[PDB]
Amino acid sequence: KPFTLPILTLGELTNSRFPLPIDVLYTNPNESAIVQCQNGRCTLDGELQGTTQLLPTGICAFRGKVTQQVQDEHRGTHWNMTVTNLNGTPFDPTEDVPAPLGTPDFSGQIYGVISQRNTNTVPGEGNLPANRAHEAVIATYSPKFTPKLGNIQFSTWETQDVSSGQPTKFTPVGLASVDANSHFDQWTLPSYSGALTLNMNLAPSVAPVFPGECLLFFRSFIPLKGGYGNPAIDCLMPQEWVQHLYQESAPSLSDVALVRYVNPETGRTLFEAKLHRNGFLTVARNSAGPVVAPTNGYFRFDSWVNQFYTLAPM
Amino acid sequence: SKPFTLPILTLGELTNSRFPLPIDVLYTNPNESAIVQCQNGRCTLDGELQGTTQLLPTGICAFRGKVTQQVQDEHRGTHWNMTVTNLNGTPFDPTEDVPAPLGTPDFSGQIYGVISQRNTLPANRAHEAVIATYSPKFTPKLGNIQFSTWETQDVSSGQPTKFTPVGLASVDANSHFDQWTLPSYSGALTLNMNLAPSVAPVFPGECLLFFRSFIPLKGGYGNPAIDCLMPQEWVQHLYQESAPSLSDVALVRYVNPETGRTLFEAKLHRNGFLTVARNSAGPVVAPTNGYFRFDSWVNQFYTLAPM
Ligand SMILES: C[C@@H]1O[C@@H](O[C@@H]2[C@@H](O)[C@H](O)O[C@H](CO)[C@H]2O[C@@H]2O[C@H](CO)[C@H](O)[C@H](O)[C@H]2O)[C@@H](O)[C@H](O)[C@@H]1O
Repeated sequence: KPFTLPILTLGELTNSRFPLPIDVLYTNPNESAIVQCQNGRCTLDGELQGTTQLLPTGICAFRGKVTQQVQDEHRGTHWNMTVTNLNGTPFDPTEDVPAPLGTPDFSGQIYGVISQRNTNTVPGEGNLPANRAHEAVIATYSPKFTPKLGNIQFSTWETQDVSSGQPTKFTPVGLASVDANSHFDQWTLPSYSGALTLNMNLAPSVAPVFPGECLLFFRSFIPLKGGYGNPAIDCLMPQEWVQHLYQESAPSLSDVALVRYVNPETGRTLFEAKLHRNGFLTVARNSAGPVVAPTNGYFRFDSWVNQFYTLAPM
Repeated sequence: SKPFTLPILTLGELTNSRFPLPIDVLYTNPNESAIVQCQNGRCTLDGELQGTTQLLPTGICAFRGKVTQQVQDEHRGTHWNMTVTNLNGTPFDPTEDVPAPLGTPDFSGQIYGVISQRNTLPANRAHEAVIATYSPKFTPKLGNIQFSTWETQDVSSGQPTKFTPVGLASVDANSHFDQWTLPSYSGALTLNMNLAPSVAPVFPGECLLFFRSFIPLKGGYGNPAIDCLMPQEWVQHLYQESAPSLSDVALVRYVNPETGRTLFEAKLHRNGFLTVARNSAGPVVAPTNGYFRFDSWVNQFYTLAPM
């Protein structure tokens, strides 16, 4: 079964690490951090890895139930919630995953909305449940962020109107802050089971192996609740590629596919890249920053090569 | 002839094409009195997007643009006029043969979400916001809409602005939630244009089959839902494949892959919607692992096995 990529321009792609459109292709050869994100991880033959799942609505989302209001030193009102799998089934910590699928894979203050629809209905309102929603922040670096143990903590500006024991949804929107005390680092994994435990069942780190090559990312800019900043989230492959590879499950005929970024109008190749078996791209480039390319461009599979193939310089 | 296919995705692997929500259940309502003519999640079986349908899950009920100024309105809150562009940032051209910018909401109600701004390091702000799509100030086809905030002051004019949808503000009577009532995209007293066609069963005993999602509420009593004709992944798949339609009606089977058994069959119509032979309203209670598989091309006279 021939390997294929979908035919989608950057303007038709979304980020696999946060619910955002892809804005630009991006490189940063001098990156000092280990790149080991857990969302948007899929092998070329269709095996999802890390915390990766298929739903665009599931990325950095949580489902569960608030247990109670809790105490925390930080400003705001704090709440504990148990989390389930996104499909509502109980999360089994013995499963070979780092955390419930969809769990955020970076350190920071994730801003979004907590909403609730009560289980109990009220006769005075046509047997319909009561509802509420409020802005919320989940600090993934907090010792109380323990999704692999089945519960996390979120804060609200709202001081009162969050109900205990009721079905609860977190819809991610952006970051609360990227100032020094908000610990935003897109390549630092949360400690899924708490302070000082080792994460397990991780998708592997990724890196170029050929001299002169660097990782190529699909970059999205992420909204901020407040403060100064222009934060971005870089994924290895867009969510549509994860979805495509999963559907196709085409056998990988080598460890590296040669792909070309093409301008369909001219038919000309804008640059070429290596698409590695574990599900990431490298290019021959010696600079950091956006890849300035025609809007109509997209990657096309060329052939299976090997790790010694020399890419044409971007 | 390139064979027609559907993706292999359980309900738990599908998302709504009319609001950014997971699909919760399959659903029927044979006694529905409204004309079904939604504009998002519209795609022919040979891959032609229609109405306001676009490919991004992040674009559904989203807006991009710039606030012009604070304005006044009868509705509760503080109100803001915003010009809207295409979701890709290019200027929206009202002369294009679309009902409204792609992604524009296709139903009447108070849509709740978050407005965020990043100034042209830049300063930022975000606030809860509501867009009343039934309002005379909801004029996306004219290039501008109005949103309200609880926040009274800190919304900046002339700055890049994003609306991220989250749910509904209310489904009280005065919030005019009706998922089958289209907004007037050019405002009061104007006719919508370039619409995807209405859909309906034509065969006796048949009813539409929907992919249903429950939509969050900011407050109040209710259990509102949004029904789409096909999930967003089907729109994305059909667009990619562009397989020729060999008749007006495809026969599809909802299969349990474990047992291999067919749970029921349905008609998948050329314009991009499903019908089944069912005489009841409510969820289709089916195993979690089930999904639709293309069987064969049939015609309008094919008699579906009763569900
Ligand atoms: C059902 C209720 O909805 C929300 O409170 C609403 C609020 O959104 C609206 O603006 O004002 C009404 C009051 O007229 C609020 O509804 C009352 O909330 C009470 C509790 O605060 C109580 O439930 C009354 O029966 C409601 O009429 C939510 O904020 C609230 O938690 C609750 O789900």
